[PDB]
Amino acid sequence: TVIKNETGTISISQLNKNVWVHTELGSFEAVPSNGLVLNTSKGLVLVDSSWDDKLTKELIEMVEKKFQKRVTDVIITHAHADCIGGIKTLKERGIKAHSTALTAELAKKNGYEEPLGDLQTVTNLKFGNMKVETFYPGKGHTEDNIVVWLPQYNILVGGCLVKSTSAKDLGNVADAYVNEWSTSIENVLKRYRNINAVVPGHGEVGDKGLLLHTLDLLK
Ligand SMILES: [Zn+2]
Repeated sequence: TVIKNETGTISISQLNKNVWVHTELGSFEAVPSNGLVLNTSKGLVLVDSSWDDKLTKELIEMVEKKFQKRVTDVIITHAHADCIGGIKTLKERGIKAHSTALTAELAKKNGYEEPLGDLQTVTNLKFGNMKVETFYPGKGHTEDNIVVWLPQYNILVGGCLVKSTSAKDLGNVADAYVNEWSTSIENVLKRYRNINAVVPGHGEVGDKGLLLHTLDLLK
């Protein structure tokens, strides 16, 4: 079950009952970016926003209209435009933008409005009956990158720390820590022993093979 806007730049496909993956395309050459949309008994929760405030505002309206609920919280995985691009849209709509303190300060060094900076290395959030765990595995794609784990589904949102199956390029490594990236993916693997689905920053949902694939690219 996939829902798109009239343009094709935004789509939301269901992963399962209350877990959907939202994907937006940003021009530059159109690049897709993934994130999660969690349907809970107490509102919609998202993992990452979109490239900018226009797309982010449109993504929000799309999901709010569909589920007839308001987006209450959003988890920013790192301080790049594809995740925190619509930070200005979240704050004026009373949406809580959760992030580690580091992501918060890097958001300001990069010119984005500041997120909450509330997430610790390990933080467990529960929205209604939806359990979420955010984890900072260390430096990799960026200095502040975190992953999100849904224990009830064993679904991992590796985000930009994980590359999709056909990606042969690590992407932007100007702000990355290539050498540590590998140790950080290892911490994710050591922490979650029974991974089912793995959602990469860009690309189709895969499994733990995507983390092994990314470690291969890092070699
Ligand atoms: Zn990035």
